[PDB]
Amino acid sequence: TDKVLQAEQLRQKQLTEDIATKELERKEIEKKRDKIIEALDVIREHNLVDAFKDLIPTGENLSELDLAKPEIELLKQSLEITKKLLGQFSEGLKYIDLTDARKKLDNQIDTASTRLTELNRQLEQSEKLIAGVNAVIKIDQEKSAVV
Amino acid sequence: DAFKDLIPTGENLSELDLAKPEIELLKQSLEITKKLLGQFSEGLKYIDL
Amino acid sequence: DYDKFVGLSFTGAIGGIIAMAITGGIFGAKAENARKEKNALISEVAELESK
Repeated sequence: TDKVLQAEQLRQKQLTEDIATKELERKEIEKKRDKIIEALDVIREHNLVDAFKDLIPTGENLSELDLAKPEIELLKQSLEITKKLLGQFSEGLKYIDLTDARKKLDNQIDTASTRLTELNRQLEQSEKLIAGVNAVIKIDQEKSAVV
Repeated sequence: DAFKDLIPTGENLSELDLAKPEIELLKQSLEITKKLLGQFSEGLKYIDL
Repeated sequence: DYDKFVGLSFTGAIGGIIAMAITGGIFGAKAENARKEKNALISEVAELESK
């Protein structure tokens, strides 16, 4: 019984250390997402109005001469329109990529939490084990007292 | 300050009295819409916060 | 995140023709799907509070 006692005590000690280690791991994963949320926040600078607030300054001009560039001036117009559009696209793609990274690290957090739950259930099982062992040892002491 | 935005978009630098009756007014109206939509998006962020 | 998701999905929408196409196809559906799943999670944690 005492060998079982010490073996299960060392066992649940290793289990507790490993659970704390996994908690440190998932906390570090939660530290990792800080760069992702800050990156997609500092990219988040345009919302539903700023598209028009890009459509207007590309509609702006500096020099005008009323003839001989009906569409030659419009070349720069259309090309800067496509500039602002494709500037929204690639940043949108990077947004997609970092949200997929968010889903990936959240999957990591979820799997770590399931490991936490299962190992804590095993830890409580070993609590029941070692509690009954300590109880019957205390009984044995009280048994010797009644002896 | 809405009027103090309506006036400097009404400002100008170069004038020539002909040949841009409305061509000058293009920049006028577009900067009006700039200041309006600058008030909108910040108003939306105000709503959000 | 979801409020930022619908914001960025709508910006990816309102750009142009194929922008509307690809972004309203993908995240126009993903907004509704992640929102319904998210509100199901809202209901689950509310029931855990209720439990």
